[PDB]
Amino acid sequence: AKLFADAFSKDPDFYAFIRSLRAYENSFSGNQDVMVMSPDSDFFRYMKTP
Amino acid sequence: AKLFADAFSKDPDFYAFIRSLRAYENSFSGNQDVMVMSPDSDFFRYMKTP
Amino acid sequence: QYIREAEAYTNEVQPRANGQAQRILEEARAYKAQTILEAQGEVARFAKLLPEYKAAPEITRERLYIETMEKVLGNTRKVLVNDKGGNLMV
Amino acid sequence: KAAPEITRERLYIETMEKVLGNTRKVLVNDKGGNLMV
Repeated sequence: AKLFADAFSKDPDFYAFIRSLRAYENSFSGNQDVMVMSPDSDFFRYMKTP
Repeated sequence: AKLFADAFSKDPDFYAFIRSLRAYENSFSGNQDVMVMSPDSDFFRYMKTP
Repeated sequence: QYIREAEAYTNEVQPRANGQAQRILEEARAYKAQTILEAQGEVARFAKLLPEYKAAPEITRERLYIETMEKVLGNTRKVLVNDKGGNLMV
Repeated sequence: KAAPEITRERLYIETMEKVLGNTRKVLVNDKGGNLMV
C-alpha cells in the first residue's frame, strides 16, 4: 500500500481517470446490458447533420 | 468481543469503511441480481465528453 | 421372547448416548478455539494496515473504492437507463 | 504532461469503443416514456 501511495501521489486526477477507464473494460465484459441513450447525448455528437 | 473492541477503537471511521466493502463483495457473489443505475450518477463520472 | 429383546434394546441404546454426547462437547471446544484464533488474525491485520493509511489518506481510498466496485459490478446484470422514469409494472 | 488534451481524448474514444462492442444497445429519444423488462 505505501509503495502505491508514494508512486501515485504525483497526480491524482490522471490516476483516477485511467483507473476508471480500465475498470470499465473489465466490468461490462460479455454480459447482456441494455443501454438507452439519445442521439442528443454527449458521445454521439458527430451523428448530427454537418 | 473483548479482543475486537480493544482492536477497532483507534479510528472508528476507517473500520466502518472497511468490513463494509467486504460485506458487499461477499453478498453480491451470486449472479442472481439486477441493478438499474442512471448515467448521471457518480461512479460513471468519466463517461461524458472530455 | 419380546420382553428379553426389549431388555437387550434397553441395555444397548444408552451407551451410544454417551458417545454422541462426548462428540458434541468436543466439537463445541473446536469451535471455540477456531473462533478465537480467527479473531486474533483479523485484529493483527487491521493493526498492520492502519498506519500506512494514516500516512496518505486521499489516494489510499479511491483505489480501494474502485477495486471493490469492479467486483460488485462484476457479477450483476445491469440495465443502464436514464432517469425521470414513470412506472415499471413487470 | 507533454500534451494533455489529445491523449485524454484518444484514450476516451478507444476505451468506450471497446466497451460498446459487447453490450446490447437500444437508442431512443428520452423526452418521455417508460418500459419494463
